Amino acid sequence: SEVDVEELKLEILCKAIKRDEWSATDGKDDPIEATKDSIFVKVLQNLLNKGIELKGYLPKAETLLQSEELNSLKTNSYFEFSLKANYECYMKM
Amino acid sequence: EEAAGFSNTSLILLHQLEDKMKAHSFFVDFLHQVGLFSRLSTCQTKGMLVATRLLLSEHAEKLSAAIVLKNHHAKLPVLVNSAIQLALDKRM
Repeated sequence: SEVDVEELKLEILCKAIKRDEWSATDGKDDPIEATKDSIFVKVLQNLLNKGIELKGYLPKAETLLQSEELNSLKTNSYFEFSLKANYECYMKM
Repeated sequence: EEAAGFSNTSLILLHQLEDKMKAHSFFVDFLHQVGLFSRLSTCQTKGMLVATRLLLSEHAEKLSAAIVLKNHHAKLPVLVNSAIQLALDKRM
């Protein structure tokens, strides 16, 4: 609580999108989030059969607080289409 | 519930529409239990005559199985034929 845990938790997940590069091909969304995608595939170690509460265990990441940092980087207009879109199949995951 | 505002642009669209055949399935069950064993205004729709409104629940179910079938088959010819259809009905 002194050194800011959840500030860094955002700093990293935001540069995890800057490297992705949100683009568009022929007027359609380009999901660059291939690394953000893969990292959220890597958090789950199938802990459903490990007896861990995996169900409801991604509220580590923030959401409204994230687009605050995206505004600082000037990148909100590019990525906010698939940030929410992928955050829907992350509430089903 | 499984109703929740899931983004339309989500890459995993198919699973989102499976959730809506389940949502329309617990919806038919929460009609069957809570009475409502009446009401039937099908009449005439698009050249089709239909005996009972309850055929429209079955008809919206059959055409929510049709959607998941052509979501299961996604390839460039069909997605081109779709983009032409959608742009003819209205702008996107």
